[PDB]
Amino acid sequence: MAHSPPGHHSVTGRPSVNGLALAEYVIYRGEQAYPEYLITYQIMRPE
Amino acid sequence: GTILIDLSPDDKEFQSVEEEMQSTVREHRDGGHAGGIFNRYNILKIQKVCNKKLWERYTHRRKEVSEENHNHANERMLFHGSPFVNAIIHKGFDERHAYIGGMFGAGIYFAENSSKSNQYVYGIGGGTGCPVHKDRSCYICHRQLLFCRVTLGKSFLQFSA
Ligand SMILES: CN(C)c1ccc(-c2cc(=O)c3ccccc3o2)cc1
Ligand SMILES: [Zn+2]
Repeated sequence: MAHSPPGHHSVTGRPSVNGLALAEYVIYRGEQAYPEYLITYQIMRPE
Repeated sequence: GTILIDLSPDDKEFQSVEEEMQSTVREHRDGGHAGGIFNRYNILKIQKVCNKKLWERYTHRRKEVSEENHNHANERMLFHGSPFVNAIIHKGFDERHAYIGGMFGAGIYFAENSSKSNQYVYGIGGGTGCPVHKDRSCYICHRQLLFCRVTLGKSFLQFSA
């Protein structure tokens, strides 16, 4: 894995073109996330 | 040491997790190539992941980050989609779960949009889709996402397309 930028603990990818997109995030240490919920699902075919 | 506790659909915690799943679906610029064509999900199950060692590993690091950032962990709840969800819930996140070719470098990636994490359930770009039908837009096969507690601390802001 890479390192966080110096002086930072993560990176935030801010959308700059697609007005409707939410942010995405990157961490560089596995210990910085806990998998709290497992969600089992299907995608639904639009009508 | 992992146990999975099923949540009832009647449980407020089930309902708030489902609402975050459903309400953060968006359209994708690939027209559904990676993740499939859909506007909503059929939620089949929501389980709480309970592992004391992994939790303590998380809280230890969270405190370190917090102390480096004016007592602010900048903790979020975010989606992660991966072929390795079963390894993650048993052994935790580590470098094997990183997106080596990601646009922000080799790290572990999370999304506010559940539909963004859905694009990674079968691999990068959706891989070859579901194992049974080789369909990235399979409506039959059961998929899994993680909804994760993530410490951001001081986050480097990248403006990006
Ligand atoms: C190569 N492997 C193990 C993975 C696993 C998960 C992901 C993944 C999972 C995500 O949920 C995600 C969310 C926003 C942006 C990128 C994302 O990437 C990528 C590569
Ligand atoms: Zn299938």
